Amino acid sequence: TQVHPRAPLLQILKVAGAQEEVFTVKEVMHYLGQYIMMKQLYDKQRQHIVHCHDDPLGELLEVGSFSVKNPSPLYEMLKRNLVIL
Amino acid sequence: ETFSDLWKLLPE
Repeated sequence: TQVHPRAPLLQILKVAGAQEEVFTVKEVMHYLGQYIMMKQLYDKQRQHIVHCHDDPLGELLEVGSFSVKNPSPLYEMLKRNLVIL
Repeated sequence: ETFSDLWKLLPE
C-alpha cells in the first residue's frame, strides 16, 4: 500500500535522504530510522530511547522522547501524517 | 544494543 506523507513528515523523510513523494510504510520506517540515526537523537547509553524534544520530529510525535520498545506514539503519528493513496 | 539493531526489530 502506497502512502503520501503530509508536508511536515515529508520534510523529515527528505532530510533523511528520501527522493520519493509516495512511499510504502516500510520505506517511511526506513527513513525515520535514518533520520534518528543521522541526527543522533537516540540516547547514547540506552539506545532504544529517542530524544526528540527541540527537533521537528518531536513536534510531529507530540512527545519529548519515546522508546523504540513502546512505539505507539510513532504509530499514532504515522496515522495522523500518512494519507493512503 | 545499538539503535540500528533495535530499530530493525520494530513491527511495521
